Amino acid sequence: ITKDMLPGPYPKTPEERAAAAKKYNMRVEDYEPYPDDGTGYGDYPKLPDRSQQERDPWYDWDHPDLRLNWGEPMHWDLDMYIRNRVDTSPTPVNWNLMCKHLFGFVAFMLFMFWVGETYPAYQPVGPKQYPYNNLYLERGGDPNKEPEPVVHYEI
Amino acid sequence: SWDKDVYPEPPRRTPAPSPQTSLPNPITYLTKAFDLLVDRPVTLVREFIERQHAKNKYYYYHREFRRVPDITECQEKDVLCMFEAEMQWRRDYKVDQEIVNIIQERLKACQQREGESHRQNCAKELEQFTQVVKAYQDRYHDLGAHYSARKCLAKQKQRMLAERKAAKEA
Amino acid sequence: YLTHQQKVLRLYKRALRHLESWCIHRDKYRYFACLLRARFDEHKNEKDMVKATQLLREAEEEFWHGQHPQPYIFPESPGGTSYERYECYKVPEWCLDDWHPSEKAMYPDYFAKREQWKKLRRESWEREVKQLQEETPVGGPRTEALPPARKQGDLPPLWWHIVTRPRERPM
Amino acid sequence: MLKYIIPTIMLMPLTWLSKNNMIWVNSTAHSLLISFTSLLLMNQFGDNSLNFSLLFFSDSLSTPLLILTMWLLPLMLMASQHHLSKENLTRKKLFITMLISLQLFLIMTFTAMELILFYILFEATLVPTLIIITRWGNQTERLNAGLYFLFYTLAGSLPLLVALIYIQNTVGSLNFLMLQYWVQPVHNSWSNVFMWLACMMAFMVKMPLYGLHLWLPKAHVEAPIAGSMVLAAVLLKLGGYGMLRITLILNPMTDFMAYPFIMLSLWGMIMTSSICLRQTDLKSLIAYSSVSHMALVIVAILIQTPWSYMGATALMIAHGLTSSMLFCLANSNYERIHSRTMILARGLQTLLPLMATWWLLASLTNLALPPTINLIGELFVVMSTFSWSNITIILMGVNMVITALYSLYMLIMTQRGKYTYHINNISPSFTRENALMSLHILPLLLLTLNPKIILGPLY
Amino acid sequence: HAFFKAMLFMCSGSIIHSLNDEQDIRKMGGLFKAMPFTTTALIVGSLALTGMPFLTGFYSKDLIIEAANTSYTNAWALLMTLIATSFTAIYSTRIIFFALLGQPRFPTLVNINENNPLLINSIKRLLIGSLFAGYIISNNIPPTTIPQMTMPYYLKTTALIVTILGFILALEISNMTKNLKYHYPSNAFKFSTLLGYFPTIMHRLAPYMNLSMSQKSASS
Amino acid sequence: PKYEASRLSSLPTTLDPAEYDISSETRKAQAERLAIRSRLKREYQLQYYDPSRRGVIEDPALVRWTYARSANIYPNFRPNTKTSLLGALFGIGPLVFWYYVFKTDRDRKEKLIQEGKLDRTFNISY
Amino acid sequence: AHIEPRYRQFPQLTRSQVIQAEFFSATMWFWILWRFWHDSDAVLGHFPYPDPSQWTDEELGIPPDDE
Amino acid sequence: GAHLARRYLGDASVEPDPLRMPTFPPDYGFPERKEREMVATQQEMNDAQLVLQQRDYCAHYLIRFLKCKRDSFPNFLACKHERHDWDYCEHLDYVKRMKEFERERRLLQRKKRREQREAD
Amino acid sequence: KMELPDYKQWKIEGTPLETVQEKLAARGLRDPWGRNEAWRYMGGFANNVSFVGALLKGFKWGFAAFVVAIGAEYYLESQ
Amino acid sequence: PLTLEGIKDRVLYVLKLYDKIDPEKLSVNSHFMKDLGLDSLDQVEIIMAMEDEFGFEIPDIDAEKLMCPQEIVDYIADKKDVYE
Amino acid sequence: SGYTPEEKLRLQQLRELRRRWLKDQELSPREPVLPPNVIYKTYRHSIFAFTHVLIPVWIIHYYLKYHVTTKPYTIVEKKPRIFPGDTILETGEVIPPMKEFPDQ
Ligand SMILES: CCCCCCCCCCCCO[C@@H]1O[C@H](CO)[C@@H](O[C@H]2O[C@H](CO)[C@@H](O)[C@H](O)[C@H]2O)[C@H](O)[C@H]1O
Ligand SMILES: CCCCCCCCCCCCO[C@@H]1O[C@H](CO)[C@@H](O[C@H]2O[C@H](CO)[C@@H](O)[C@H](O)[C@H]2O)[C@H](O)[C@H]1O
Ligand SMILES: CCCCCCCCCCCCO[C@@H]1O[C@H](CO)[C@@H](O[C@H]2O[C@H](CO)[C@@H](O)[C@H](O)[C@H]2O)[C@H](O)[C@H]1O
Ligand SMILES: CCCCCCCCCCCCO[C@@H]1O[C@H](CO)[C@@H](O[C@H]2O[C@H](CO)[C@@H](O)[C@H](O)[C@H]2O)[C@H](O)[C@H]1O
Ligand SMILES: CCCCCCCCCCCCO[C@@H]1O[C@H](CO)[C@@H](O[C@H]2O[C@H](CO)[C@@H](O)[C@H](O)[C@H]2O)[C@H](O)[C@H]1O
Ligand SMILES: *C(=O)CCCCCCCCCCCCC
Repeated sequence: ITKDMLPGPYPKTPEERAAAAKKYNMRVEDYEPYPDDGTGYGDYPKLPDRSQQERDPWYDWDHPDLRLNWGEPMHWDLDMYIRNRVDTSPTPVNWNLMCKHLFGFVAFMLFMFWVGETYPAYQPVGPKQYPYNNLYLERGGDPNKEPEPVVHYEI
Repeated sequence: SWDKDVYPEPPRRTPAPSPQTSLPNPITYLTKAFDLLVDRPVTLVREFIERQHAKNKYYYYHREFRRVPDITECQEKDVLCMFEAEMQWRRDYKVDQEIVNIIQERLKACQQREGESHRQNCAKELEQFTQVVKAYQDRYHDLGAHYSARKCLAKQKQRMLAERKAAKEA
Repeated sequence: YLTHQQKVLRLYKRALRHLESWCIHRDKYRYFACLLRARFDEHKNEKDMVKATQLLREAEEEFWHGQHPQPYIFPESPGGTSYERYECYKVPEWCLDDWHPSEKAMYPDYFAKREQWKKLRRESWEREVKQLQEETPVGGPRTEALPPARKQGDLPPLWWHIVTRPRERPM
Repeated sequence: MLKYIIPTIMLMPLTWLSKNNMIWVNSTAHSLLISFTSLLLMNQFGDNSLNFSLLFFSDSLSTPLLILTMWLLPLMLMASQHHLSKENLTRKKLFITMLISLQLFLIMTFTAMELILFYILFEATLVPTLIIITRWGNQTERLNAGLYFLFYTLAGSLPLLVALIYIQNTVGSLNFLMLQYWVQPVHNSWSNVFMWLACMMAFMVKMPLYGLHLWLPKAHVEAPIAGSMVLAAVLLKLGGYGMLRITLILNPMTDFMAYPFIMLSLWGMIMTSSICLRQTDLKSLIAYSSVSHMALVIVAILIQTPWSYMGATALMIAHGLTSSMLFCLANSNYERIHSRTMILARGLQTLLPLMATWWLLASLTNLALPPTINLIGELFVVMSTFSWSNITIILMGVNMVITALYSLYMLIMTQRGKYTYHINNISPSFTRENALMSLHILPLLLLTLNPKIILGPLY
Repeated sequence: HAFFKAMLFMCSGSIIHSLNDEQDIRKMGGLFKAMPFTTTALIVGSLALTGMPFLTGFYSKDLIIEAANTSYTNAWALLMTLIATSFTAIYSTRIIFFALLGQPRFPTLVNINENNPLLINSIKRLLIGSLFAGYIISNNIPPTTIPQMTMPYYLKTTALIVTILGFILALEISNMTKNLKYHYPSNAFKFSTLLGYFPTIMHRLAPYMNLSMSQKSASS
Repeated sequence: PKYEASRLSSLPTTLDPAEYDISSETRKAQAERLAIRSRLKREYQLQYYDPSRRGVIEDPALVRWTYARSANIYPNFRPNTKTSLLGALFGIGPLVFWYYVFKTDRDRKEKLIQEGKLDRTFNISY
Repeated sequence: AHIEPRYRQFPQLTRSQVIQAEFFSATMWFWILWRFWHDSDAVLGHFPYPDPSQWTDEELGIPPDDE
Repeated sequence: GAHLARRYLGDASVEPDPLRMPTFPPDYGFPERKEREMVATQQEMNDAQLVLQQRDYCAHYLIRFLKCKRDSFPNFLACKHERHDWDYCEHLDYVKRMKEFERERRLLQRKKRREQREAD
Repeated sequence: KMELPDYKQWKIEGTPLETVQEKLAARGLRDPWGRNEAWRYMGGFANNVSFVGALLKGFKWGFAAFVVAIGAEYYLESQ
Repeated sequence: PLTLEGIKDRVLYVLKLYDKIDPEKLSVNSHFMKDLGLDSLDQVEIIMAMEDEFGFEIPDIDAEKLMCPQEIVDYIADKKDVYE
Repeated sequence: SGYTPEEKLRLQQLRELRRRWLKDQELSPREPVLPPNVIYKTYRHSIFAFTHVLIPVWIIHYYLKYHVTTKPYTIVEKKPRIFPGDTILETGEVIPPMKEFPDQ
């Protein structure tokens, strides 16, 4: 690899754009660099922000696991778009609708748990009764002191 | 083997077998098989090993450290005295760590031994643990990684000053 | 890059598979597979291509609305439960060249035959390259298609990694 | 320490007077013997350190660092002798001489009694290390890596020299045993703030602290394998060892001066852990992993608790074996495909089964699987930082999640999936490479049976 | 739960192996007589799971439901638990109906075979456990609480009643799939099928945001 | 109900309005795209199938990618309003945020300890 | 093998698998019936549930309105 | 359930508060009320190592059952009669708690009915 | 090697595939793949139990053993 | 364990159960369009029936080229490493 | 849609080679060339129990008896439950029975 075949600065003139496209093995009509802010993209092509999962799995790829061909320009975020990471595939339900139903379901359940906490179910019974002043000694009470007696009567 | 005063154990009360079934107890026979197949051969091997040990009796000793003047008696910057006082303080620090460890072991043994009645029946051990942890915290807590006798003494004097102040105004 | 006919036939196959995912039962699927074939048949002879494209465009929108959110996938197809399952057992043939001589000695006959395949590959390479040179336009190849062997005694160019590829169930 | 310094020096005539074809055999055999004798430094006492003379002493902090240092020299020789095969004889012996000289400076650095003696040997390590990187690295970027490495170090180290000389004038001694007794508290003033910074910044750069770490990913990606091993395993720990000693004389000012560096470290470890998830160079990923691990050590040293100092010691030793092992693993791939790109060669478990096992074990130690000493060290720091402030558990816990993701991402990318079709030169693992990996992992895991020897003085 | 849940997976492994790694219940069916022993284990396991009286699952599930009904507890949580108990009968019916009953829907080359002794014996031991293990364990463990055995009839039998209704409701749903009517999916059907969209959103958004920050900000 | 594409859920090809407007200009563009791919495929295959090749077929595309993701960034960086704000907000902002979270928490805890109101009854490990 | 595959036909079965399956299906139903004959209380209710509205005011200690 | 509708939907001023009951004196309308008798001593439940929640006014039956279980091993189908006795004692204990709820409910209703007398 | 059963035996008559052919006949359509599904409705696949029959597998012998087991229990408790 | 003749037998078996094909005029070399008079929608259904028969998918790019029974046999034999 | 004549020929030629290659993967009869009732079911189970149960339990029991249980609190057991009417083996003490129950 020679320096002329390595990424360079943002292309300013149409001849540079035609030269950059050639270096990246692209049509000059398909080649578009990242916007020339000060972020450091240079002339590296901006390719569609699509996961490698979206590529045709029946094509005879040079790298079948990545679904990449040798010599094709790699997406800047290729390592984020491998099939083990971010998928951008179309979904049967619209993204916005999907968020409404998931959030709505969660919000409803959280509300109803507050309601059920404010209005608990219980049985029509009085408290459980324990002997020996509510088991004062067994629960660890100080032997040397004296609890106020807890008395339970028959009914 | 170990001092029972240091590591106390209440007297053990085992109930006697009082069966109310006509079926044989599978554990009893298994217990007998274990003593025959496992305990007896193991005891013979150990008894042979103890015979060899009895032929070659030799002794080791618990090192005894004489007391030396502590940091309070050391003149400022006198490294020769500070060094011996500092080494003694470091040894005592290690010993106090193990004293707390003994008390915690007593507390943990009591909790397991007393079962479901442990809350009422381990009050004495929980008290002793509470008091020793308080004393250990007073001596050694908050000194930092670069602790020393000098810093420990500074901590104590601050505590004595606060206790004097509270006592006086009271 | 797909013609109109290719798009219409791919939609038909895809719609039948999602239809079968909904129906489940074979008799029920047969009933609706025939009703679906009737809809494609109702416009088979449409000639005004603008009209036909609109029909295909609308049919894809109808398919998207009615697709199964969890269609049946053949186990070894992409996205199936056995897809790529045996890739960890596929070992390339060149690994055998690095076997210790005592490992090769265990299969004398296999490795004699392997040596003949490598001889065939070596003797054939230069002719393969030459054929590709003289059959490729000046600018370069414009498609990925490869030619067959022309002369007798020649092998189809670039055959080794297709012929000697790992078996689908290599162990 | 003369029983270690002198035999280390003798390795130089040994290498130069060896038969031409026995330089690796002789130097490796006898450096292993020196490592064996290093275990005699385990004679440590509960109260006193092992004080040999007016120049050298060894305590529970420097002992594990010494044994790691003397263990690494033979491993480095084994790791280097393949990519140096075509080098001419005299230039091989020079390479081995630089490695021996680095070991000599390091064992004297970790046992120097006097802080100025420590400074000089602390600084002498730059020369052989810089020479190793710039003379025997493969790429053009090694010259720039040498400069960044050199001037980042000297930018902080020269202020340290002034501070140390100032301290000796004021206190009268830089002997560490003397300073334990004559230390005085540091009062709040702008003079002491800059005294504090001069005393700590040189060590922060070597750790490296987040924000002063840019030299490190350069130095690794350019260094030869032996340079990477000692850089990761030992040279980073000069900074940790430096702070563990010098913080004695900076109290109580460290109470608040630590805040900016704890923040940089607590946030830095998450930033550098996240960075590992998107690295394309395998050596650069391992380098960034070191920055994240050493961020814990900086936090542990700065909060100054018995638990944090024990965790810091265990972490430094554990990271030394793990990180050096990872560089050796990455280098073994590099010797076949001659590229550091992580995604280039994949599915290597299919082609190199036993090597994939070393990859798994190095990954599990890197993510601190219990009860590895990697986990013991990290857990002790987590326990002590929680007492410092409960909220640190959020940052420490998040970093544990990220560390697992990049540790296993590196494992999955290179070992699993499908092999690259056109890479057909993946020859079977050599006995030398397998022995190199076992001499990392086996002592690392054996230390789990007796962790106390790598927990430092606060044990 | 360890007994009958382990058995259920092994039964599904038995079917999956017989159908050449097919795991979709839409491609099964008609296995009730072709795989009699796997069928028997699958029915026993399904009944144990749904709390059929005196199978292994009954000795924990029914006490749990009774305890929850008579406890001082969140009322909404109690209803969610009871409804999920009805759903347990629905999805259990779904497996039995589509896997075992009806006509075969698998490929034409029949390779069904469950006659390996390792398969039979391993399932057999767990089948015996799924019948008797719960009874044997409940009758040997010491009591550690005071079980609540007094309650109105409708709190005692709630678990059985809502389970039975789940079976009746499940059967009607399943048999409706055989009618020659083509239905369009509701939003509830897609929400259930796609797991409430939690994996679709979280497993895309969280990795994307974290991985974008890692390169754009932290690194670059 | 039309498909609403998102960043993480692309528009299906079958629903793309442009997938059916295949004019002579677009067909020409597709042919040119296939020509490049075929040219690269042939270059790769002539090395991949070469019986005498042992090693790695270096891919300039992969070299350009790893180079672009590191070495080429600073030379093309310009300090302007955008990069300064992101630098300040993301680099400095979190450090200040965490300093106040921890400083505030520690100041509160210290005040409680100095008044004996923080419970440290059994706290002797630190 | 001992069981040969068939094309578009019901699979070959062995006696052992059919009998073993039937025996364990019968054991399940014997066990349920046997258990329900002795332990129907575990399903239907161990103890009677009283009707609180039918307790007298005497036994509950409820004084008359004029007290 | 029924009681829950009355409190949560009906008038909550005449329904027992399960967390604050009892609110009337135990001798209100109950001349000379006897005390509950405890058959098992504190030391007996301590040696039996009963779970604290099990140390109630039925503990003597639980202790008798526990002893039988140990003495009848390996016959785990014995002590059914002892188990029933403990279960039955617990049932009566529960019915007593049900009466306490009903007693409080009727007293609260009487109070409101009486507080209408004092303002009608 | 493998003998495929004669293909002429696969007929849709007597199966629910015949019902579908009649429903499609009303509309003028035909199902040409019907015979390819017939095997699923013939032979040992012809009759399968209902869901209740599946749950009641083994009930006949379980009930028989139950009556004998409890009949014996009454006989013993009689003596 | 497939064989070349076993594949052919089953491919022809499926076609003999298709109502649009005269089972007597069917040979391994019959062209679905030129010899049997079918159309491209019939071709799609035949391919779908083969996938069900052998339990695996034939992608549309490959499927559209299989125009006679023998080509289907050759395609299936290739994917399944059948050499006899 | 159908193979072009040139595609047909290439597939035919590759098909011949692939089938020859697969046939060449078959092992010959001599490969690999390797360098140089009820009672027997009791034996394996007998030797297995000896080397995997008896020997390990000899080692553990020796280890526990003569090293672990010779140190304080290494093995701690919950004390046995004592019910009314029990007899203590250590002392011979007899725990009194509980009071007389009311009838229920
Ligand atoms: C036993 C289970 C107990 C818990 C049950 C929980 C159920 C609670 C469900 C809450 C989720 C409801 O979420 C709601 O769904 C409907 C249906 O599309 C959406 O409805 C909206 O979107 C659709 C489709 O785009 C359009 O017709 C229109 O824009 C509008 O109707 C709402 O925008 C959304 O807020
Ligand atoms: C009065 C003070 C004088 C002090 C002098 C003390 C040292 C005198 C050493 C004299 C011998 C030097 O030996 C001379 O150099 C080297 C090292 O041995 C030898 O040759 C060397 O070849 C290779 C290295 O290249 C090695 O195998 C080995 O070092 C040696 O064999 C020469 O063949 C010998 O002629
Ligand atoms: C981890 C293994 C490391 C392997 C290291 C290999 C090198 C070994 C170096 C051995 C050095 C031995 O050095 C010598 O040993 C003898 C024992 O015979 C000691 O002999 C002495 O030991 C003690 C000294 O308090 C006394 O009992 C007595 O004065 C005498 O026995 C000497 O004090 C010591 O000078
Ligand atoms: C990564 C970057 C790290 C940067 C860390 C910055 C830490 C800043 C520490 C601030 C504390 C400095 O030290 C502080 O300085 C002030 C002067 O301003 C000193 O103030 C001193 O002089 C003033 C006169 O103005 C007197 O009123 C005061 O009595 C006296 O203490 C204090 O004695 C000292 O408390
Ligand atoms: C303490 C007792 C414990 C429980 C003991 C229970 C013992 C029960 C033993 C049952 C043995 C039954 O054995 C099996 O019964 C079924 C009854 O359908 C028979 O099956 C019979 O009917 C089915 C259809 O309904 C068909 O398979 C066929 O018509 C016929 O075989 C089997 O041919 C026979 O092998
Ligand atoms: C009577 O004995 C109490 C039994 C408990 C019945 C549970 C009622 C469930 C109602 C749904 C909760 C909604 C949140 C307020």
